[PDB]
Amino acid sequence: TYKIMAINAGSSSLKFQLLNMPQGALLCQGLIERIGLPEARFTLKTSAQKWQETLPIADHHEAVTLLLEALTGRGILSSLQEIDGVGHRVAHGGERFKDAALVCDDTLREIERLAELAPLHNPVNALGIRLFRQLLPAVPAVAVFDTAFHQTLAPEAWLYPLPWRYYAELGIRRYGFHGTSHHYVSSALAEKLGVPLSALRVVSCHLGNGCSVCAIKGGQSVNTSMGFTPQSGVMMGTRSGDIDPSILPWLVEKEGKSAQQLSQLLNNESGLLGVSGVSSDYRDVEQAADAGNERAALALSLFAERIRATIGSYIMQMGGLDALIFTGGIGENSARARAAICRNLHFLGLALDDEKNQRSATFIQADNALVKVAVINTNEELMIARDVMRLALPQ
Amino acid sequence: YKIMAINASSLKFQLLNMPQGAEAVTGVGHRVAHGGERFKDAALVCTLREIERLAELAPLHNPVRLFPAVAVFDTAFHQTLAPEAWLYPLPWRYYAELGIRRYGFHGTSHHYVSSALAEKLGVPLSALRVVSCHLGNGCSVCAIKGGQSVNTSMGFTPQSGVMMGTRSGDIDPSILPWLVEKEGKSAQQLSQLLNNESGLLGVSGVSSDYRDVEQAADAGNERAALALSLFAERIRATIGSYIMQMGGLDALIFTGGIGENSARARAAICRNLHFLGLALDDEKNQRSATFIQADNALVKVAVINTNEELMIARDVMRLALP
Ligand SMILES: Nc1ncnc2c1ncn2[C@@H]1O[C@H](COP(=O)(O)OP(=O)(O)NP(=O)(O)O)[C@@H](O)[C@H]1O
Ligand SMILES: Nc1ncnc2c1ncn2[C@@H]1O[C@H](COP(=O)(O)OP(=O)(O)NP(=O)(O)O)[C@@H](O)[C@H]1O
Repeated sequence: TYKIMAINAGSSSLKFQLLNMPQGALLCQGLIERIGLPEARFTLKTSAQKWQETLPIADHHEAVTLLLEALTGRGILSSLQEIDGVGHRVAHGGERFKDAALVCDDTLREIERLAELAPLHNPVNALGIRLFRQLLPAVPAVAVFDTAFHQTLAPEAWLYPLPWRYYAELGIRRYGFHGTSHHYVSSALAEKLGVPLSALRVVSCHLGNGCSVCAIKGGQSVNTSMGFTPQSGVMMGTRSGDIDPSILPWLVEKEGKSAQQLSQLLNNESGLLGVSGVSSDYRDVEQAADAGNERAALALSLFAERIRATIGSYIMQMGGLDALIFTGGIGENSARARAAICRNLHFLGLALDDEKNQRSATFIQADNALVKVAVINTNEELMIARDVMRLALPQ
Repeated sequence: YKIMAINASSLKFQLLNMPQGAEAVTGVGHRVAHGGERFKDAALVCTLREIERLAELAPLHNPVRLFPAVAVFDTAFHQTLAPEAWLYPLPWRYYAELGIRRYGFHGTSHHYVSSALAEKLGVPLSALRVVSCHLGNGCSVCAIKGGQSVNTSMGFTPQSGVMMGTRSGDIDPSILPWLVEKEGKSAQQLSQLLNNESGLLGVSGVSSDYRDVEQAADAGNERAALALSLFAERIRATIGSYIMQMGGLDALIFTGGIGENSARARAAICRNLHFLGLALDDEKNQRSATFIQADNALVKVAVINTNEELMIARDVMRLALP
């Protein structure tokens, strides 16, 4: 048994999980938020207890110190030397990183190098790596990149139809994200079916606050809906996904919107929130819709249609479909969303069993369906801990 | 019996005897680029100053009286789209206050070729689930179910959807703010990027013309080869969306300068579609026969020459000489 810590550092936050491996049992989890701001709060939960404290937390350096002190001060660990490894979520690995990587000092520089491509995320992700190496010098660390799973896309899937130099010189191409999630659920599906992933054509829908769809054929990602950044693809909580690109120059001429305002339009005011006028939260929009808000109902319907259109593209590209996976906050819990997405797919041999779908059973396809339809809880931290075991503790 | 079809730094004309269909101009039917939301069909002209009110949305084409007449709108066929197909997931007010939504174009072409397909098969068009591919310098796909357009790939303007001669089609919208921030692009520079510099031209760096790109790829140019693959993938991804939406497919139509003539393009688009019952017959595809599916195929695949002028004439004949 090994004790592996999975870390996810944000602009103002620090999420962590401590796992018992290789079984994957959750020892503790928690969140430090509002770092460097007032209302800074530290929440820490075990299997059995919860602790919560509002207190000043200056920077991420102070956030990490409080985490480590609490692990022993709450009796979770007898000592910090019991930690066998740390995995860190990194937003963007560009083309450099095709897999999770052992953290030496010029994987950190490489991650810093890519900062240009994930400005709000990669710098702080690297800061986390730095702090833990400083405060946990003897513990090996692994970086797990949200883009790495998608590096098997072929050129005709990642090249945008712009002038060649926009890729050759500026790096503009599809990257895709949620890589760690799509990887985790597709491998989990294969173990539940008792067949290897290489035998199945799989479409994976990660539907949360951010949403993306991924086509997995022969064990490899061959397409995915997010692109150059996590804004694009299907409709999301506050992100519009794909729209007519010519709308943007129109809006600049018309409303004088800056680049920062265009990006805020696309990332923070669109999606469920922008269409419903109600909320970014699926449950809130659905509640409003059943009370007769027609914009809210339209929002939910458009949400399902955008996902259907993307699934349809990927089934075409693979030449058929053997399994469809739902995951994320919406995909795991909304029988209604899943039903709307899966309706009228007899041309694929795909239909749902209503009773199974209503209780979110693992498999929800109908008795005579040719396509397996799975509801799988995603567990990205578990997937990170397994990357730590694989690359830092190879025995 | 004597119908003229007008399309106006140009002025193209055509006069046909119906119904067999056999200043600068020193019944008639007039091509109009954008009909917005108020024209669901061709319209006897009288309409003219609401046409010009729509110049806001088609400034380069609509404004361009000199000449019974009927206006035919390239957007009109697509006004049967439901809101899930035309509403972008932007803040509501961008549709409700500024009219931003999908309109779609090539409506006359898609309408003409889909009706021609049904006539050749001897069934009502509403009996079929059809995907229509207008592939020329401009490119677009249209899904016709129950005899009505239910989706189409061009959006707010003819710039978007699939990859074309010089137009990019759809791309990650986040690229644009990034290009402004990192290269200071102006709103008009963005437009000519998306409209004039991309597509087959931009990727290949050889030509906007499919044939030119084709020749350069067979001589070993690798950007050219990649441009032709991407071109095909964009169309396939869109066809796949519309098959999903319609719940299946009865027929696939190819038209326009590329679709009517390029066996290569059609073969690459139809590759590995046995899960649909769609496969091509090499011999028929090679000579662009009217039907090119294999004889075991369940999906019909047709090559139909689009005839927008003759479709326009049938519209004035219907609404001006009933
Ligand atoms: N029982 C439920 N029924 C419907 N929607 C739910 C339910 N539980 C949660 N959600 C929605 O799921 C979404 C939350 O997704 P979640 O996967 O938890 O996002 P996240 O953890 O912030 N990161 P990400 O998944 O990448 O967006 C929100 O829209 C919630 O309203
Ligand atoms: N025999 C051919 N083989 C392949 N491509 C062809 C052939 N003949 C014409 N083309 C293509 O036809 C394209 C333009 O087709 P065409 O339908 O005439 O466009 P258009 O007349 O300008 N109007 P539009 O339909 O909007 O594109 C050119 O880019 C050529 O690549």
